Amino acid sequence: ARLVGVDLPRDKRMEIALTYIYGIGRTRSNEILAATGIDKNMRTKDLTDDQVTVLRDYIEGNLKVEGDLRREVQADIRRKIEIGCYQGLRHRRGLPVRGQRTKTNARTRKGPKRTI
Amino acid sequence: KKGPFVDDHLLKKVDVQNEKNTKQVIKTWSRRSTIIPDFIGHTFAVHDGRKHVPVFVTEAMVGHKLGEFAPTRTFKGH
Amino acid sequence: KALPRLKQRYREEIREALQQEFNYANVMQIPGVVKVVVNMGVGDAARDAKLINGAINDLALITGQKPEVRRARKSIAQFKLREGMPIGARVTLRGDRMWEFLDRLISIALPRIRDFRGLSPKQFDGTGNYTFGLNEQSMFHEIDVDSIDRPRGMDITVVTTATNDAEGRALLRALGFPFKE
Amino acid sequence: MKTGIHPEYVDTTVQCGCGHSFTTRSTKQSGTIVVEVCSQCHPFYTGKQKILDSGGRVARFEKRYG
RNA sequence: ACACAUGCUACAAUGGCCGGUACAAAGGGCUGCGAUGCCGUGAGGUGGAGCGAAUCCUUUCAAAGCCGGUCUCAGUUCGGAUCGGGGUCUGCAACUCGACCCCGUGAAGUCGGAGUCGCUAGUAAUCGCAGAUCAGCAACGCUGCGGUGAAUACGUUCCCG
Ligand SMILES: [Mg+2]
Ligand SMILES: [Mg+2]
Repeated sequence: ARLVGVDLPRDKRMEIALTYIYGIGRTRSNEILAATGIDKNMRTKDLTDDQVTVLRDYIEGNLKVEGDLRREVQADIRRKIEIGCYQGLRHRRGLPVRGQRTKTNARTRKGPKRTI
Repeated sequence: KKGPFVDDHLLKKVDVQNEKNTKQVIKTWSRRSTIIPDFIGHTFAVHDGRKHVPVFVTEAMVGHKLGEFAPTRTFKGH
Repeated sequence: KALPRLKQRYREEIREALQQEFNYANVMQIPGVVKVVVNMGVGDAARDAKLINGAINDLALITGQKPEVRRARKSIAQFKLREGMPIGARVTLRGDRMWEFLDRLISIALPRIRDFRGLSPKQFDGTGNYTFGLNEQSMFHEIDVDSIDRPRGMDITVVTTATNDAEGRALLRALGFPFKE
Repeated sequence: MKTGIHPEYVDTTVQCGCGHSFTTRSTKQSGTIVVEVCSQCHPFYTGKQKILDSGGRVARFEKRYG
């Protein structure tokens, strides 16, 4: 079925279905669905109308509904940006967050291998 | 999964060291790992191929090998 | 209600707090919010004449007023502009319409400033006037996420009758303006 | 104010997740608005957690073990 | 960051995902393959019946295809590179430097222009195999190598020998 605006799979384990979102991981999805009662075995195609309502109501208590996580993370980062902690100016200029490689590796955050 | 390489070459040395309870630099080409707590309290000599940099030891330090602190190169920007 | 919740709590709590903290030795000398102005910024002009109307509509449903547009006061060569072209909008609020806007802001928008971690208290002018910039757009629950087409940020500032900066700092502290040191 | 160049106005009840409720004026014609933050600064806890999240020397040591 | 090459992964409805599911062709084992079951979501770990073997071990031993649920033609649930972190593996040694599962970030590429190359009978494709070379893995290129199964044919004028 449809959700509050995010697209989910149809026959993937609920854990991976909810983890496909950019802001939710596997352990996060597991521990969030456990409290609501949606076991990781049942799929997304066999859910009920109330199973989505309860999920939405619970992902507002501890975690945040998809749109709410969207209106959390980016300005979380933007606040910690300068003059905030050093991690802010590390993330702004596209610098290794936790001190990853710069030249020999870590091309994922630096960009594509431009044909220069 | 806390059973990685034991580093016997350093284990024997730290054993003979704690048998006397001293804090001295263990002169050996040990650049493999310091996983077991028996390595805490003592100092060793990192052998990355070029030189060594001394550091202090304590108990809350668990999680890496002995050579992955500073690579064979140095990061200065310019 | 006769008076908004924000003004109702202010007139007594913040007034008495400011008085007891810095007794000015005379009534009507306590700093009080004068007016709050939101400036919707543009500058992609000369390349698209619809983003200005889009930003006007954005300011609409965010401030209960008709945003007034500002025209280019001077033509620039480096930055493509032209005298008389509409560049930027603004909405000024005061009285009940300012108090309601400020309370809705502090209660939803600031919490809606994505996972608000705080604000820098150094953003204060020499006469106790605060300013803060919303980066992308629509930090309120009035504009729909799907209707949002592209990020058109803005700035929001509050001007009061504060002689010094510490006065405005204490006023905002008494208010629901969280600061970080 | 002018005649009708501005949007309409009506009472508005803003209900949060933890159960808190506010009453104020706004432009939403629905009269009710669901929000995700109540009258409590979760910013405070977020900052209290992320000020601890920092630390690079402690991390290097915590990994060093030796 | 490259000029290039026998040339994987892919570009999707003749495709993908998961739970379940039958055959056989058919090498090797003395400092090794290694099962019922207990440990795990996974590389693996304490252990070891069997074993100089048409037995036991790679399990009674895969899949294309096969009967069911679905995505509805798109940089996506196909595609996995790279990256942070649990790490596993054999190695006194996996850090500059090997192989692997998993939590997450998720890139060029929408069947590739001028051109070039394999192929008439179980031939080239569409699912497969690895021993020794290693204690350890690049092994997806090799030395040996099973299965299902079509297309076309006026002649050496034409390029090459
Ligand atoms: Mg709340
Ligand atoms: Mg060898």
